[PDB]
Amino acid sequence: NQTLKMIKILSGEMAIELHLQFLIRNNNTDLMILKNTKDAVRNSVCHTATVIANSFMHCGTTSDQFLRDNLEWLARATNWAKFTATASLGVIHKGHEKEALQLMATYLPKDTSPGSAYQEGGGLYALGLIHANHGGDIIDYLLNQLKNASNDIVRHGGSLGLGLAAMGTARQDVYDLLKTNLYQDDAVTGEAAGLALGLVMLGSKNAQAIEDMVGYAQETQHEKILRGLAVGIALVMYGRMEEADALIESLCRDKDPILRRSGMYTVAMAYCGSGNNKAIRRLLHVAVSDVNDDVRRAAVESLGFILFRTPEQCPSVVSLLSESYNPHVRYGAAMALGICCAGTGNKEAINLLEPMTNDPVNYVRQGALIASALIMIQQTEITCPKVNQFRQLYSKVINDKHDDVMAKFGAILAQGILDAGGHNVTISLQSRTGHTHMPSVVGVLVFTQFWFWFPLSHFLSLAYTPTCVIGLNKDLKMPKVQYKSNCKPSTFAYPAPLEEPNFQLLDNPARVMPAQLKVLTMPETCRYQPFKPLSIGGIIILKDTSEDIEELVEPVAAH
Amino acid sequence: APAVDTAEQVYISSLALLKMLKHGRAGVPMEVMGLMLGEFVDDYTVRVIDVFAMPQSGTGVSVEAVDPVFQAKMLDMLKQTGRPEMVVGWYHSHPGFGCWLSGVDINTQQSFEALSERAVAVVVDPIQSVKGKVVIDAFRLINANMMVLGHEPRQTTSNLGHLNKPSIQALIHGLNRHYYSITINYRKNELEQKMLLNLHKKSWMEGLTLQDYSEHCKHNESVVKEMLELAKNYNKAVEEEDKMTPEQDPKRHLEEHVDVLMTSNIVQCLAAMLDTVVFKLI
Amino acid sequence: RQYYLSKIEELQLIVNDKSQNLRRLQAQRNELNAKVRL
Amino acid sequence: DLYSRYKKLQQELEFLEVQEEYIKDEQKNLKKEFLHAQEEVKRIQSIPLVIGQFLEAVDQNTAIVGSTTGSNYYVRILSTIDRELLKPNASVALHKHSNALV
Ligand SMILES: [Zn+2]
Repeated sequence: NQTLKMIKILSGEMAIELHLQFLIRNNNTDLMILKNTKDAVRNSVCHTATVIANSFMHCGTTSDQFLRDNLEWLARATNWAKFTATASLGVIHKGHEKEALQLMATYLPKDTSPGSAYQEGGGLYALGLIHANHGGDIIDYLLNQLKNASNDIVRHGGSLGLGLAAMGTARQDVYDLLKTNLYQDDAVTGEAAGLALGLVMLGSKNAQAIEDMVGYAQETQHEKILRGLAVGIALVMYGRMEEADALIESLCRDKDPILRRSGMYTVAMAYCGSGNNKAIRRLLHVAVSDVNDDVRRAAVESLGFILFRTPEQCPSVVSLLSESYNPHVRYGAAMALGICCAGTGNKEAINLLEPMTNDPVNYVRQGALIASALIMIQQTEITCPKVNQFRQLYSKVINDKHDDVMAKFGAILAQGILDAGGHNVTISLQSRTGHTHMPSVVGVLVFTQFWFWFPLSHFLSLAYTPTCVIGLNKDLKMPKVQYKSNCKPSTFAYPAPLEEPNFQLLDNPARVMPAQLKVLTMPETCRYQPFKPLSIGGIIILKDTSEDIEELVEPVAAH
Repeated sequence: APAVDTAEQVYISSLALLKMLKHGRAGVPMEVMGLMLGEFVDDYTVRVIDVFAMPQSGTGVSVEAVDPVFQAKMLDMLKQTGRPEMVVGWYHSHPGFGCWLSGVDINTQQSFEALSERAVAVVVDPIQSVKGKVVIDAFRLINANMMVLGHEPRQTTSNLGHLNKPSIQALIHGLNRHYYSITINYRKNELEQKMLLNLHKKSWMEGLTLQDYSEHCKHNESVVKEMLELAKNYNKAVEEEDKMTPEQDPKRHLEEHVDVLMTSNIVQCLAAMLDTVVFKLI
Repeated sequence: RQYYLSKIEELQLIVNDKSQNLRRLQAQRNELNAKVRL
Repeated sequence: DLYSRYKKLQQELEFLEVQEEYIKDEQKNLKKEFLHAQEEVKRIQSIPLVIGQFLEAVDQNTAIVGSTTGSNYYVRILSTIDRELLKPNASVALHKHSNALV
C-alpha cells in the first residue's frame, strides 16, 4: 500500500502535477507586452520569434489564449516556421501528459498547399516536448509513428520528440531506430537524428554509440547532420568528467571544424560545474587560438557550463573575451555569461553586458540581449537595479524599425525569457540541494544551438525550473497553508503589469524567488510546521500540529 | 511550397576559386564566362567541385554564349576523365563593376534554372580582388510570383545567412528584389592547405643563408643614424613633457626601429654561429 | 593552528602579487586588442 | 573558518594562474593578428593610385578630395597619415576603387 505511494512519488507524476497546478494558479503572464510585440512584427523572422516568446512565457501554463486570439496572425507562419509554431504549442502544454494524445489530436492534420508534413513533425516534436524526460508512456506511440513515418519533415519532428522524451533512458530500441534514421542519410532529419542519439544515450559514455556517431560524422557530407552529431557527441558524454579526455583530444585534433565544436561542447558537458582548471585552460586556448569562428564561439561559451557553479569567478575570466576583436568571440562571451550567471542576477555580468548591447555586429547584440534576459529572469528592480532599464531597452529594440532583424529576434526572445512561465520559473543549472539539474543543462545547451536551427530553441523550456514552495499533507494533497515572507512585498513581488509593511503572507503554492527563500518563514500560529527548514524550499512537507479539520487547496482545472 | 533556406551555402572548392580567379583576370577587360560543375548535396548545400571555362564569344556573357556542342563534348570528356559532376551553375566576371546581375545575367540565370531549380549564378570581380579581399558572390534568383504575393523570397531558420551584410552596389542592381546572395563557403581540406603553403615556404637553405655582411653593415649604419635622429626628437619631446600636464611620437618610431635592429642583428649573429657549427669541416 | 595562519598569509601575499600582475596583463591585452579592433 | 579560508585562497590562486596563462596565449595571438592587420593597412597603400587634391578636412578621419578624374568625393583618410601635412590643395593619392585618401 504505502510502497505504491512511494513509487507514485518517485515516478514523478505527482511532482509534475503539482508543478503544473502551481503554474496554472500563479499564471501572471502579461498579454500587453505580446500585444505590443505583435504590433511591432514585420517579417517572418520576427513572427517566428514572437511565437517562440509566447511559448516561453506560457511555458507549461497551458495558456494558449494569445495564439487563440491571434490565430489569423499565426497563420502567416509557413514551412519550418509553421513547424516551430506547432512545436511551441507543446511547450505551452508542458507537463500535460494525461490528455496529450487527445489534445494533439485536437490539432488534427489537414491537406493544403503545404503538405502539412511540417504540422505533423511539429506535433510529434511538441508531443516529445510535453513528455520531456518522462516519455515512458508516449515512447511506444512515438516509436510506432517514427517507424511508420514516411515524410522527411515528419521524420525530423518525430526524431526530436523521441530523443527528448527518452532523454537519458539509454534504451536500445529507440537508439536503433534513430540510428537507422540517421543512416538514411538526409540533412533535414539528420540534425534531429544526431540530437536524439545525444538525448537518448545522454551521459552514458557508451563506446558503441560514440564510435558509430563519430564515424558517421567523419563519413557523411551533410553539414546539418554534422551539427546534429556534434551536439549528440557532446550530450552522450555529459558529466563524465575526466573519463572524456580521450574523446576530447580526439575531437580537438580533428580537421573538421564541426568536430572541434563538438569537442568544445563535450568539454562543457563532461566538466559542467567542476571548474576544472585544465578544462578552462583548454577552452581558453582554443577560443584564443582556433581558426574557425564557430569553434571559438563554442569554446568560449562552454566556460559558462564549466563555471556555473562559481558564478562570481566567471565575469573575471569572460570580461576580456567580451571585448575581443572577433565578433564571434564577443557573442560567445555574451552567451557564456548568460549561461554562467543564469538566474543569478550578477551585477558584474550585467555591467559587462550593458555596453555589449550596442555592439556594431548584429548577432552580438542579439546574443547580449538573450544573455541579459537569461541572467535577469524573475529579477526585480530592488534586487537588481538595471532590470527595468533592460526591459525598456528590449521594448525600444522591438519598436526600432531600423534595427537589424537578428537583433529584433534576440530582443523578442529576451522578452519571452524575462517573463517566462508567468514570472514563475527561473534558470537554475544547479538543483535545489546542489545537484546539476541535467534537464536544465541539456535544455540550455541545445537552446544555444538556435544559432543553427530555430526549432531547437524550444529545448530551453527544460531549463525552466519553477520557483515554487509546495506544502503537502500526509495524504500528499495540498492544505490551504499560508507562508510568511519576512521582507517588503515589492522586494520579490510580480513586476508591475504594463498599462508599507515589512512582511507579506504567501499562500500554497508559494511562488518564491530563490533569494526570497532566505527570508521566507512560517508563522507560529499556523497549525502546521515545516519538516525540512523552509530556507531550502521547494517541495516541502509540513507536519500538522493540530487535529483541526483540514481545508485543502481546491484543485484548479486545466488550461 | 518548399522554399530554399537562408542557411543554404555554396561550397566552392579551392581549385574552383583558383580557376575562376585566373580566368577572370585573363579576360580583363572583356567579360568571360564558364560552367560550374559539382553536385547538389542537399537543399542546404551546393558543392561546386570544379569549373571549366568557355570560349570567348562576340555576344558577351549570355545564353547564346554557351556553346551547346562545346558544353557537351567538355561534359562527356570530363566524365571520361573522372569528373562526372552535373553542371551546377555558371560564372562570369564583372571587371570592376562589383558583384551583381544585369538584365542579361538574370535572363541567362532563368535559362539555367530551367534546367534545375537549384542552380547558382556566382560572379567574380577580377580586379577588385586585390591581395587580401576576394570579391565573389553567389546569387540564384527570386521568382516573380513569390515576391509579388508578398512572401519573403527565402525562409529563415538560423543566423547563418545574416552573418554578412549585402552591399549598396548589389542592392541597387536588384539584390533582394530579383535575386538573393547565397553565402559562399570554401571547402579547403588539410592536404590542399599544406600544398598551397609551399608557395611561400622559402627553403631549408635561406634558414641557413647569411645576409651579405657589407649590406648588413650598411643597413645597421642607416638604422643607427635613424635611431640618432629619433632619440634627439625623443629628448626634445620629453623635455617638453615636464612642462606639460596631461593635455608621430619619437618614442614609437624609435621602438620599431629598435625592434627591427633587434631581429635583424640577433638573427645574423645566431645564423652565423650555427653556420660555424653545423657547416664544419668535420 | 598558527601554521594555518602562516599558510593563509603567504597565500594572501602571493595572491595579491598575482592579482596585480593579472591586472597589468589585462591592461596590456586591452590596449593591444583596442589597436587590433581599430 | 581558517581551513576554508586557506582552501579559498588556494583556489583563487589557481584561477589566477589559469587567467595568467590564458592572457599570455591571447597576447601572443593578438600580436600576430596585429601584425597581419598592419600588413593589410600597408598593402592598401599599394599602386596604382589616382592623384587628387585634398580640398578640406571634415572629421579626424574623413575628408573631401577632388579626384583628378574630374569628380569630387567625400572619402576616408588613412589613419597612419600625418595630419599636419594634410594642407588645402595638397596633392594626395587615392585608392583606385574606393577613392579613400590613402
Ligand atoms: Zn553579367
